[PDB]
Formats: sequence, C-alpha cells, structure tokens
Amino acid sequence: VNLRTQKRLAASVLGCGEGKVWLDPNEVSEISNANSRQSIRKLVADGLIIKKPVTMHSRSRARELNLARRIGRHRGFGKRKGTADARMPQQVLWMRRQRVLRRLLVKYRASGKIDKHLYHELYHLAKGNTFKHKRALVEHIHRAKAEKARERQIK
Amino acid sequence: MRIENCFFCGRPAWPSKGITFMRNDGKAFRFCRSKCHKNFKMKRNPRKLKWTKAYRKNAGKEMVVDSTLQFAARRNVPVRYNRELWQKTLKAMERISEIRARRERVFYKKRMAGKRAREVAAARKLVAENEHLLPRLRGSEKRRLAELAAERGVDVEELEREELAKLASKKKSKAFGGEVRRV
Amino acid sequence: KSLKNRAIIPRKAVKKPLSQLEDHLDQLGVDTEAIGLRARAQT
Amino acid sequence: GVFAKRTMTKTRRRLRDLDQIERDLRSPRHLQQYKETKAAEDLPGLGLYYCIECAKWFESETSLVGHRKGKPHKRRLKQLKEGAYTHEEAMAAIGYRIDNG
RNA sequence: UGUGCGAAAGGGUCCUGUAAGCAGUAGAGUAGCCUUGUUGUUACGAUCUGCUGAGGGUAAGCCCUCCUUCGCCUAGAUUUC
RNA sequence: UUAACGAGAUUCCCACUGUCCCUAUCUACUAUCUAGCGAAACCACAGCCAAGGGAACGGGCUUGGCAAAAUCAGCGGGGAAA
RNA sequence: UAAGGGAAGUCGGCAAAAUAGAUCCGUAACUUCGGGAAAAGGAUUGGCUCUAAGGGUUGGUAACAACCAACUUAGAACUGGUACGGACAGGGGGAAUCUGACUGUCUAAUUAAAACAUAGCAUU
RNA sequence: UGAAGCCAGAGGAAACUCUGGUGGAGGCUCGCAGCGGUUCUGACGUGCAAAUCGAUCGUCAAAUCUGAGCAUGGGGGCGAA
Ligand SMILES: [Zn+2]
Repeated sequence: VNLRTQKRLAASVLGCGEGKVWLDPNEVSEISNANSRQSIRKLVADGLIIKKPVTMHSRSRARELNLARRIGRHRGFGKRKGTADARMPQQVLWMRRQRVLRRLLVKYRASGKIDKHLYHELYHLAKGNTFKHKRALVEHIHRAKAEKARERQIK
Repeated sequence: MRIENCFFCGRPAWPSKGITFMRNDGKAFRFCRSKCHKNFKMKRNPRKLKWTKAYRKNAGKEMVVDSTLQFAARRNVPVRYNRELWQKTLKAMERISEIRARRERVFYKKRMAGKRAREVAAARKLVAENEHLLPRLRGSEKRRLAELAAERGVDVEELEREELAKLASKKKSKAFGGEVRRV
Repeated sequence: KSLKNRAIIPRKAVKKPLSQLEDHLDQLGVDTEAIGLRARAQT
Repeated sequence: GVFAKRTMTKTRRRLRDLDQIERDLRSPRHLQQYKETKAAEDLPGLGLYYCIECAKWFESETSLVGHRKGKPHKRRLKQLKEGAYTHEEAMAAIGYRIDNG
C-alpha cells in the first residue's frame, strides 16, 4: 500500500506541511481508497487524518534573560563584543539630547519663563554643547534668572 | 625505609610511588600520584578539594583530638637499639590501632546521630502528601472478596487484609508496549 | 515525551481502548461493573 | 585570558607559590633574596613597582594602583586571608607531629 | 555433569570528587507588613554548611564467589592410511 | 638615504612551538574480510642468479650455483610504468 | 596531544604553534604633515545583589510630586574558580634592504610580477 | 578612521591661535555575501571534473559584480599589450 498521494492531498486539505500529516496506521486500506479531496475531507472529519501540532519553540529563557539585562546583569566587559559606538551610537545620543533640550527650551519660551533673546542664546549654547542634559539646562536657566533678578534689584 | 605521606592529599606514600618536587627555597614536596602532582602544578588548594585529608580535618570529619594520636611522631632524638623495647613497641602499636579504630567509629556515629529523625520526618511528610499512592486492592478483587465473604460468612475486611499481604508479597513490574498481531 | 523533536498528539485525537481504561480504573480501585463502561464505550 | 594556555603547566612557566608569598610578606629578607634572584634592569619599570601579593612587577605606579582594583589581586588577598597550604598543616591533617626532645 | 560454560548480582580493587532533594539566627543587599525595629518580621538572593569520601562508573583484554539467582549440556554437518 | 601602499624578492630579533633530539599514543575514513556490482593501462614469448659470450649489451647461448604444488597481505631493487 | 630542551631541523622556521573580541593606560623613528597606528608595551573581562546618571505625560520655586517606557553607561559589595571574548568567532609583532608611486589590469588550463595601465610631464 | 562646512568657550587691535562638540569626505581601511585565484613536499592524477575539492589568501561602494538586446569577423576583429 502506497499512500504518497494521500499524504500530499491531506497536506493540501489541512493547510500544513506533509510532515504535519498523520495517517492512521490501522486504517491504511480505507485511506488508500481515498483518491479525491472530498474523500480526504471525509476521512479528516472522521478523524482518521489529523494535523499534528507544531513543535515547541518557547520564549521563556529569552524573557528571563531580557529581564536580567534590564535589571543590569550580563553587561560586563566579558559580555561586550562590539565597540561602544557599535553598541550605542554617539550620533543617536547627541540627536536625542539636542531634541530634548530644544523641546525644553520651546516649552519654557511658550510658558513665558524665558524671553526670546535668552531663548536664542540658550539655543546656541545647547548647540555648542554647554549642557549635557535637561537638569544642566534647567540649572543654567535658574542661575541666569538669579543674575538677572540681582541686576534688577541693584538697578 | 619508611612510609611517607602525600603533601597534597595525605595518603601513604610507599617507595617508588609518586614524585617529589624540589623547590629552590629548600623545601621538598612528596606526592603519592600524578593527580596530586598535577593539582599542585595547577595551584589548587588541598584544603578546598573535598577528597583530601586536609579538607577533612578542616571540616572536622576526622578525629583530630585523641590520646591515641599522640604516640606517632617524627623522633629527632634517636634511641639506642633495645630488643625488648622494640617488641613492647610492636605490642603497643597493635593495641593503639585497635583502640583508635573503636574511638573513630564512636566519632563517626556522633557525627551521624540525627539522620534517623530527619528521615522519619521526611517520610511522614511524604506519606501525608501522597496517601493515594499506597497499595490498594482492585475493584474486581474487592467484589470477589465481598461475594466470597457473603458465601463463607467471613469478614470482608479480614479477606482484604490478607489480600493486601499477598499483593505486597508478590511484586510484578509492568512492561512498555505490547506485540501487534499479524494478519 | 519527545518534545525536543515533535509535539505530543492531543489526547482527544486518540480513541482510548476500553480494556486499558477498565484496567486502569481497576488499578485505581473502583467497580467498573457498577458503572457500566460497556454502555458508555462507542463502537 | 591566559597567554599561551597550552604550555601553562610546564616547569619553565612556573609562578611563585602562595606560601612563598606569605614568607615574603612576613619577612623582608625572603623577599630580598627573591629580588636578588632577578635582574633589576630587565624588570618592568626597573623593579620600582612590585606587588608582593601577586608577586608581580608593573610598568608604572598607575598600572600597579590599577591592578589593585581588579579581581586577580582581590583573589590573591582572599587566598592570603585564608592562609596558604604548608607542611605543618599537611602534618596536622594526618595528626602527625615532630618530637624534638 | 564439571573445580564446567554463560547471563546477572554481591564483595573487592581502582577512577572521579561530595548526587537529587530537604533544612539552616550562614549569606552582600533589596522590597513589603506591622511591634517601626530591639537576629523587627516576612519574601527574593550567586554562594556556603549539614545530611554526604557521598552519588556515579568499574572489563569491554581487573580479581573473587560448589555454599547469591537464572539458564545451557552427552549436539548438528563434513572428512579420514 | 623619496612617505604611504604591496598574496613582489632578501637578512635578522622577540614570542612560539613534535622542525628536530626521538619518537609515542588516540579518533574518523580507507586499506582488510564478506554480499552484490565490476573496468582500464599494458601484453613477441617469458620471467632465480654468478662468470664467460671481441663490436664495453644479454633473459633465451656455454659452464656452474641450484631447483618442489596452489596461495594471501605488503613492498618499491629489477623488468614493466611519463 | 605529547615530559625536558626550544630551530640544534631544513637550501630556506616549509608546516604548525603562538596573537586575536571589547574597555582602559600608553604608543618611536620617518613623513608628501594626510599618515605611520590596532605601531610597540601594559591593566582587566564570570556570576549575583545593588546604587547612580541619561526621558515622556498630567497636576497647580512645578527650581515639586504621581504615573508610564526602554536601552545604554558608570560605581560598589558579595561569591565560585584549574579556565571568565570559558564553545564559536577571532591581527603574531618588530629592525632593515631591494623594488613598483598608490587604487586598478593580463598570460581561461604551469609564470599576478620590477610587466601593463594610471594621474603628472614633455614633444610633433 | 574621521576631510570640508557649522556651533560654543578662551585668547588675540584685528588676521588668526587653542580647546570641546557637530558633520560625514575618501578610486581610505577590517571584514559577511559576491567577484578573484596567493600559498600548500595539500586532496585528486585511467579524477566527481579534458582544470575539480579543502584550507589559506586578494578585493569588497568602486577603473565593483552581472542579465538581456545590439555592434565589431580571419590579409580581419578586440586587446589596462
Ligand atoms: Zn596524594
């Protein structure tokens, strides 16, 4: 008894690969009598032909390793293989920092904490790499405000 | 001749056994085997390797304080030879060996006292969690015992107990699979 | 179990033999004749 | 990483032992003998920067203070704190002793 | 038909290096609950300690075993002054 | 007395090592044995030597040494083989 | 793979071994000032438990709280060790000479080169 | 690796100089594919193959690799020769 045609037809009917087709070994003559797709569908409905489930590929180890790397494990010099720039680019870091500083300056000018001339010179200082982060820019704005208030109180 | 001891592990070193390392500071290291010699060349600590007498002493698993351990020493002051002294020494060596053996066995039992209580507690916990896996009669066997007790006017619980005795005595293992009949 | 190479066929896809099921219940210690598995078993 | 790990256990690649390191730490004469065994002009940094714990020469004070933060130096410190294995400990392990009168 | 042969097993002798699991006022620290700290407590936590020279392997060209089990046996075929 | 560059050619140094002293051992696939399948190159005839055989050559001739069926694995002196 | 020795081997260190990822210290002559350069020579790298920095939205010196999200970087304690780029992957380096400027190209099937081309230059 | 251009700070009468960023140039460079074909007492040598197989090697953003259509024809063509 040859069942190659039946295996191919059952794969096409079940919508799977031929390695996922299960033909009942105790029903080989009745499966061999099935030459048409209607007969294969009838055997599938009878349960003589079933589609085997997929083989396991779990992501549990990947998720635990992701949580460990999030909390800081496996980040040492023995784990690093690419260069520092290949791992995190300085251009990406700079672009993020510039966008953060420009967003903060636009917010402060819109709210009215700083005026337009102060905004302009702070924009050019941020482009000239004076402030390394948002807290640095905020503290610079505060010290400039303190100097301006002291000058106004003196005058 | 004399019996030396391995520097690394402490086993008896007999003549032509092992290898000696001579260091430039003036110290010599006798090893009983290539295992100890290679671990020494790999700079492993004998105190951290659990198969060594050094580890066993540091862990307190050898009897270290005893009266019988005071009789063997490196005698650096020789004694003029005396036949009577040597024979009474040999008799002393036998008696010391026997006494040391019995005291060592007592020391080991004092190390291993609590095992019975720990095992009994573990067994009680296991039985309490798994009462349902204890041996049980078949339903067909229970029905046959019930009808036989009704016929003979006997105790069904009694018949159940000797049947549990029989199935406890007869241990049968189960095989996987089974032959498929040919057409 | 052979889960490295292939998945286990689900239990609902295999017809359970009446002799094996009756034997397993007899091992567990129940009366199969009192429940009548012959009527429940299909053909 | 270890340089040329295949022939690491040869006698011609042998390093100083921990008991000798303990003797060098407790007594300067032993360390002086070990240093007279070497030639100072061929040493890294002319022999001026030496770690007794690691029994090792370094090219600069920055390099020596640098290795002190590393884990090999800390493992040497831990092993010295535990104590090196010696002949008297080996003798006590079998309960043997020396009768000197 | 034996001081037999074979398969197991037990003992020995060697090799490795202390099994799984459970427990611990061992454990850097962190977070909750409350007595708001008095091992405060509970929880997680590499590792450490004990049970544990333990666990595993051992003839495949290691040894012993009428007296530890089970099996096999006086064939079959061919040829020969 | 020309920098950089080069699968260009040459000498040396450190490191390194079975290159060597001086060899040993292990694994796989062969070779080997079996079942099946199954060529070719080459082939005057053949194949043990020694001395002599004028033409600096003998395998066959002369004179000696000798000389016993049928075979298998290898080998690379001779014949064969580019 | 190999004790001890370490090129004594060989026409010739052929072949093999050694080096190698990343972080940090450091890097000479020469030079067409661009390079050389990853020159050379060094320190380190596991696991675990933490700490710190780097954002967005909402809420009335808010220069403050809450919530949300993900990956990098630095610092510290503890801990196993014969090994920590533990497999894999992955420069040996240096001092010189000759030679062609370089990138490139050809003798398909024995020669890849000081040959050819090239830009630059000169002549008709 | 980091050329022009650009930003900031410190000087300098200015022209310029120094420091830190940004930017992303190159018949630049390590190297995966592809393309090529250096080396090996390599494999193979009546081969898997009338030029193949392994390791190693050169190049890898361009004077790079490549399909189809079309052109050049033997006193010829084409030729980084
Ligand atoms: Zn020993």
